[PDB]
Amino acid sequence: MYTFVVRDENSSVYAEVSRLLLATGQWKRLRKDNPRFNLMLGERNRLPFGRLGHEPGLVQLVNYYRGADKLCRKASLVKLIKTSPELSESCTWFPESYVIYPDEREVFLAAYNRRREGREGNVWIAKSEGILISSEASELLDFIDVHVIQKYLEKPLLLEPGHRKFDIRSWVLVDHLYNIYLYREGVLRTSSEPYNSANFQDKTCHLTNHCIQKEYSKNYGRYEEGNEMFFEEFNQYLMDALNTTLENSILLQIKHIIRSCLMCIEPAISTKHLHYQSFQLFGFDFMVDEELKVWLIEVNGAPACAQKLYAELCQGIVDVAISSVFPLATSIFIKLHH
Amino acid sequence: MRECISIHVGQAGVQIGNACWELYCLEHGIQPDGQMPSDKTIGGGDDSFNTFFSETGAGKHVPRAVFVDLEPTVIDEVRTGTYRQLFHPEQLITGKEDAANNYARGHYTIGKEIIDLVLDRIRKLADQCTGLQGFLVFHSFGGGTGSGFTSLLMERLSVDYGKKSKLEFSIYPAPQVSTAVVEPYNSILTTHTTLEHSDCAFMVDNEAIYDICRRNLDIERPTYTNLNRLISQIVSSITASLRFDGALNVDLTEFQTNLVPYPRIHFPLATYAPVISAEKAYHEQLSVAEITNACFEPANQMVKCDPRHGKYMACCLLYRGDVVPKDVNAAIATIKTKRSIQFVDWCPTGFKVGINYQPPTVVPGGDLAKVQRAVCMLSNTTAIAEAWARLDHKFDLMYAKRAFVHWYVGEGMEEGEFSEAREDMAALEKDYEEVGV
Amino acid sequence: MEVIELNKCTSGQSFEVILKPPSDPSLEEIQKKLEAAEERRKYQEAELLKHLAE
Amino acid sequence: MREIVHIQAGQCGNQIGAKFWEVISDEHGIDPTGSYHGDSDLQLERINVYYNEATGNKYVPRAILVDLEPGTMDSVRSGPFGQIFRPDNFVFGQSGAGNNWAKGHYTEGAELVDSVLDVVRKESESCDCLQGFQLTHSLGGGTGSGMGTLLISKIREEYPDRIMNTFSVMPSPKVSDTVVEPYNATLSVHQLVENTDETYCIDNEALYDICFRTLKLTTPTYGDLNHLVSATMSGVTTCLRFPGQLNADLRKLAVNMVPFPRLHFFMPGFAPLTSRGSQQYRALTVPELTQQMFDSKNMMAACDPRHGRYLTVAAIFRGRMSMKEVDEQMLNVQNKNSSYFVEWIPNNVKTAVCDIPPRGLKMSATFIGNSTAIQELFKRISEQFTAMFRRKAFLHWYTGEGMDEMEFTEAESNMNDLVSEYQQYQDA
Ligand SMILES: C=C(C)[C@@H]1NC(=O)[C@@H](NC)[C@@H](O)c2cc(Cl)c(O)c(c2)O[C@](C)(CC)[C@@H](C(=O)N2CC=C[C@H]2C(=O)N/C(C(=O)N/C(=C/C(=O)O)C(=O)O)=C(\C)CC)NC1=O
Ligand SMILES: Nc1nc2c(ncn2[C@@H]2O[C@H](COP(=O)(O)OP(=O)(O)OP(=O)(O)O)[C@@H](O)[C@H]2O)c(=O)[nH]1
Ligand SMILES: Nc1ncnc2c1ncn2[C@@H]1O[C@H](COP(=O)(O)OP(=O)(O)CP(=O)(O)O)[C@@H](O)[C@H]1O
Ligand SMILES: Nc1nc2c(ncn2[C@@H]2O[C@H](COP(=O)(O)OP(=O)(O)O)[C@@H](O)[C@H]2O)c(=O)[nH]1
Ligand SMILES: [Ca+2]
Ligand SMILES: [Ca+2]
Ligand SMILES: [Ca+2]
Ligand SMILES: [Cl-]
Ligand SMILES: [Mg+2]
Ligand SMILES: [Mg+2]
Ligand SMILES: [Mg+2]
Repeated sequence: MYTFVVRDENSSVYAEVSRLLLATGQWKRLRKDNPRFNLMLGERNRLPFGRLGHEPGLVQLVNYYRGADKLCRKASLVKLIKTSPELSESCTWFPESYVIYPDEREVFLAAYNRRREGREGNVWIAKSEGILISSEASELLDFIDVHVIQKYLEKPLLLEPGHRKFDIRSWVLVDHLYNIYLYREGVLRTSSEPYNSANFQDKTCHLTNHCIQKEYSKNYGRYEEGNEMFFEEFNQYLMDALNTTLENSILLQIKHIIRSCLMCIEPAISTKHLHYQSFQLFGFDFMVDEELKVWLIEVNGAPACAQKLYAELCQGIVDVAISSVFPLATSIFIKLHH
Repeated sequence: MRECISIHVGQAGVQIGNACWELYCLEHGIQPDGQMPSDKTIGGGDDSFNTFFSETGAGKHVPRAVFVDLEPTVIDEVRTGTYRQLFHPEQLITGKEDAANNYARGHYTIGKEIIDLVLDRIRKLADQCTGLQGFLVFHSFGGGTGSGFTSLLMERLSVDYGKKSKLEFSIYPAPQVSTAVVEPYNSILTTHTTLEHSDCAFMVDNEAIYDICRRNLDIERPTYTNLNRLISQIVSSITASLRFDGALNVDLTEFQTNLVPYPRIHFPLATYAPVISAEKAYHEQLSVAEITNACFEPANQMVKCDPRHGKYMACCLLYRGDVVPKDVNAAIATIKTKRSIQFVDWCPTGFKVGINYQPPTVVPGGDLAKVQRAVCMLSNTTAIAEAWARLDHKFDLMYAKRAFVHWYVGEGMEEGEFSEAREDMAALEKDYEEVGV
Repeated sequence: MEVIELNKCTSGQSFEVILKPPSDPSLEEIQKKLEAAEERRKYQEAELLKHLAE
Repeated sequence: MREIVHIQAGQCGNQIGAKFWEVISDEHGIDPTGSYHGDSDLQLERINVYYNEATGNKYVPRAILVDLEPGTMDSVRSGPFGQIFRPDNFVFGQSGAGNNWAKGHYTEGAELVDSVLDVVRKESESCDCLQGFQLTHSLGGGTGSGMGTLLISKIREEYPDRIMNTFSVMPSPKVSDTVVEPYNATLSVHQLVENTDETYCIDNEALYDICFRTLKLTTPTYGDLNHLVSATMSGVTTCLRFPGQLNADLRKLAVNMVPFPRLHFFMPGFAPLTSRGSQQYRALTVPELTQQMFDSKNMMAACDPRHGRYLTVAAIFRGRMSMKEVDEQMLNVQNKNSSYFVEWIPNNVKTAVCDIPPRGLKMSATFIGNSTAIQELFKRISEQFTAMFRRKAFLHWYTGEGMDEMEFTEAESNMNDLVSEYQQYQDA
């Protein structure tokens, strides 16, 4: 019988994971501070990595990768991309971004003018709910007083009917062998309101957060349930309207971006030869512009699933990340091969 | 030449001292009778080995060593063992009643009644030193004598030898071989009292040594003899530059200069490679590149921790055997592109390198295979603070319930010494985190 | 990477390689605390012997 | 810390004490003559712990024999090793104590105690570094109970810095029908709570149940009961009598086993359980020893370990076996039953291996636990005590020796407090 402990009570994903483990009848849950565990589902902040892998007679697995935060917090993802040769400054799938403290301030000024200099669009977004898009360089640095400033995708792919913005969320599982698993089901987080080129402080339709749309936007739930379109429907839309597929038009770029992100940090966070072992579930967020090119907007280290898929994703976590290491008595992921 | 006095406190320090001096003589061609046929200055001299040995007119080479335990079982088998003739009865100091794994008992109770005898026997050694540079102090964290008496002696050495430097080789407690539940308490107590008095401390976690023995020497259940002959190899490699001609780490002062920029952060991580079973039938001799790269595998560290998630302040590579600088610099160039080695911004990214051409010596009939070339890395990384967190966590769990505290108070210690010690440790943990993240 | 400070002798050699440049209480006070614990012990013992005498 | 002074008091204390000296003497190669005829030199390395050497290379137990009645000590004198005890260490009267704590502690025992302490002193003074004392006694009679705990308070006053260790036999109505034993035992526990460092609770209730249910003995004799006792006493003193690392003297054992001064009552356990002159032809595997020694059916105190939590545990494995397999078996009981080990004392289970097995067995193990479930044992004595005490029944046997009711009320209060202090720590 295996043992585990639960130190993030707020996590929808691993709350499910715990229930599934106990229902196996071969997993026992101890109290949070009992160290004689096989598996720790850890807290989101200041997780005690330094205390794992020091208990004789116990193989120990944890559901976070120490050091994955440098992929998962806004400003550090930008520095990671700019300063890593494998990603390079010359990176075709990350919106040109800048780290601004309340540093690359005058770094950013030169890029702003070169575009106003050159008859170009100059919309930008400032990120860290404290969410500000503009064309004024004045107004962003007005508001800053750490934050990131990045290109606004002025020409997004808009769904019809609706003239609707959206983003894509990909759930990716990385096991203790650093296999990179992409869950076959993604989800589309759509805007309920038509997209506007003049209404920038009208953020109803410029930010596709599922929180903003449920009851800060008037047309919520209209075109699809929860503003959540799955991959079956979105592919048929691409076929019917655009004469292409999800795999060809978008998923390949998403697979390339995911593999390129996790391969880059792999030397820094791999637990291959370590005294404890890590896995982790990430949520990758992509924009798709109107020429069917994919962009990475950010990486979430503690994601929640979409309701429909909880049962299936959390079963795959167990099968792939947990019973990999602790065996018991057609796969739902696609493995991104390196 | 400047003499170095070695002090071995408690069972752990005495038995590790035993394995070290045995290795030393093998490395220097000193026989168990203390004769050194190759020393052609009979009756004295000031060669580099004289840093650790004195000489008698009969030509006997004598460790500059004092052994002290508060009970006699352990040192007695020195007095009657293979190197019985090496040591002077004045050098081996015993109590009758030990510290019962109680820091307070070794520090306050039994420590007050033997501290002056020990300093005197130490003073007889210094008097024989033309230019004493300081002390190497061997002890467990976990025993009562190793923790409580050691901290007493270190306070007094700082008084009676205020300018001499003081180095530690410290055995960090591991449940797989430990003998007491209060070892966390003792460890925090003695670290707190000894911190200001220690210029440079090398911590060996019995857990790491235990596993290196299991996985790389195929020893199912390692004993103190297995553990100590490995420790003595690592200790030998760290002290070699004081006992052999060379230009890096030539006196104890240089260890602080090279390895410890901030005096509280004075705990370099040691990594050693390679460790090969002597009973291993087929072995492919490892290259300069391969043993240098193993210096960044946590599985070869004396403390299991992850230097990728900290920052470096200093790095020394100590090679023994068939090694030339060209191989080292290529190895380092390659490793630097494949590994996560980040220094703190105020230090240069770089390595101090010492090569000694003689390969490591092995004990006849030991567990270690003789190899072509070997290396010890001494790196001051903030990752070692992981071991403070582990220990401090265990202290907190017990102290919150005051478990066992009455054993220390009963010896005259005040409960407030606990929380002082623990607050010193909490400050240490924060210094490491500011430097390192 | 610049090699610097190279020294050689018959027994080995020594150098430094740089990949990238920088980017105590008295004897009295100790005797004081040893004896302050000693009489904390002797008080505690005395209290036990007083109790045992009752 | 070398020498132990052994004191045995009363009928139970002398019968179980004699069997102890029998058992370890054969373990160390000493025969009734007092002479050594063994092979291993492991036998003699720490022989000084329990034996004084004489000039003829004869070994004399550092043992003192006390009773207010000659009978049993006469029986010890003419039993197997009776001639190994030095004759001047037989200290006895003629009164008897009539199963009366007050007589043993306050009147009859008073008359005799000083002459016992003269023997203690002579044996103490001739030690290089005396580490303390061990006493065997029942808590249910009068001498071992009342005079035993009087002796302990005297020894503590003249050796306040030595370790006091007892093997204390707990009364059970299953094997005694003497009605006043809950009084004697409660009065003794009061004393033990204050003046000993470590007490092994040897519960006649457990001894009887083991004999009847496990060894299938329908009429358990005292020899059957003491056969379990002597195995336990051999096992729990193993670390003191042979070379080793863990709990090798009384004080280190105390530091490892007692996190709070009053909570020093240990629950011994043993495996394999054997009956006298049994066959026992199948050696136990290391997994068998480890499951058996932690089983409630193997404990020598009638308490359910699952009903409490272990504060500290010492395990001693005897015989030739794989230390690796011993380690992994020990790690597995902790990791599989981790709830039952208090989280706030990390790594509270310490394991020792000795190569020399006990007589008759190739493989054996002894368990020593500081469990909060020991409270069940003191609850039982307390319920039997208050049933009589609330009607003040049988008190005249005590008040007629000079005792007052309030000394009873003080005793039962202290034991009830002990019970409550165990329940405290059972709830982290
Ligand atoms: C009916 C009697 C006499 C008495 N029964 C009771 O008191 C019962 N009354 C409710 C009850 O208390 C009881 C029941 C049972 Cl099944 C017992 O075994 C029992 C008590 O145990 C004792 C007291 C001995 C543990 C048990 C006892 O004393 N026995 C059982 C068999 C012999 C004697 C005995 O043990 N005598 C010995 C002795 O050693 N006997 C031995 C006998 C043998 O060789 O087999 C031996 O091992 O040396 C001594 C007094 C110590 C020297 N007492 C009883 O059986
Ligand atoms: N590596 C190694 N560790 C040891 C050795 N001896 C003891 N230890 C460890 O040190 C701790 C116990 O300290 P000891 O040195 O035995 O205690 P001590 O200094 O003799 O103090 P007391 O005996 O309590 O008076 C435990 O962690 C042991 O595992 C040894 O020979 N080698
Ligand atoms: N560069 C860009 N161009 C156009 N739209 C963008 C953009 N960056 C973000 N957005 C829009 O803003 C939304 C939210 O921005 P952001 O990247 O901060 O997500 P968020 O982390 O703040 C909420 P969550 O982390 O739960 O997804 C995106 O989903 C997208 O709708
Ligand atoms: N296990 C065991 N219990 C005994 C023995 N002798 C007496 N007892 C128990 O001890 C209690 C009576 O105490 P006893 O020692 O006979 O009285 P004392 O001589 O006045 O100290 C009762 O509970 C008996 O069951 C013995 O040899 N073995
Ligand atoms: Ca010479
Ligand atoms: Ca100093
Ligand atoms: Ca009289
Ligand atoms: Cl000086
Ligand atoms: Mg010791
Ligand atoms: Mg007198
Ligand atoms: Mg009787």
